[PDB]
Amino acid sequence: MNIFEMLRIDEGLRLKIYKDTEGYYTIGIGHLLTKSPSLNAAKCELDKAIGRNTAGVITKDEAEKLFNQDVDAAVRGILRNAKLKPVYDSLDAVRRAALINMVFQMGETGVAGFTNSLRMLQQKRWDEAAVNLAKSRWYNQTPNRAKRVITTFRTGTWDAYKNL
Ligand SMILES: *SCC1=CC(C)(C)N(O)C1(C)C
Repeated sequence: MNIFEMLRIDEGLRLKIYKDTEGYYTIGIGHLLTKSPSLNAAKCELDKAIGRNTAGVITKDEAEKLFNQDVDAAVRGILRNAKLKPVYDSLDAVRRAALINMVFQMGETGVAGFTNSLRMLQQKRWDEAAVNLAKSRWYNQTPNRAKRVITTFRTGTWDAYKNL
């Protein structure tokens, strides 16, 4: 397994616009289109992002293209972030995937704010890290997703995903 497969599990795949748990227009594999409440504005963001008049519908290949752009942006966001980079360097492969997952879902700045969790992760205090990670709006907004990611940070294995 790898970051792409991991995220594909967590985000799913939608070919039409839907709203995320924040009520924001999204499409494909967790691609946020805009925070605007206007569906029309969201449809235009989609056309802009895809490069054609989509009438609000994309193909699987288009979804995957947005996905590749998004994972790339998440990884670059971590590598250029003073708080995230050092931690990412210290992590093993599987745990690095969990970090990329968090950034993909809530952004570089939002994850960089998990100050205590990041400290515990850099110190390989996995049990403590897991507990600190749950002290967050994230743990409550998307519980099952946050649990899979947290459990991954604790075990350093793909077990939370392979079961599925
Ligand atoms: S849907 C029309 C539209 C609006 C804006 C975001 C300015 N565009 O890029 C297009 C041409 C998609």
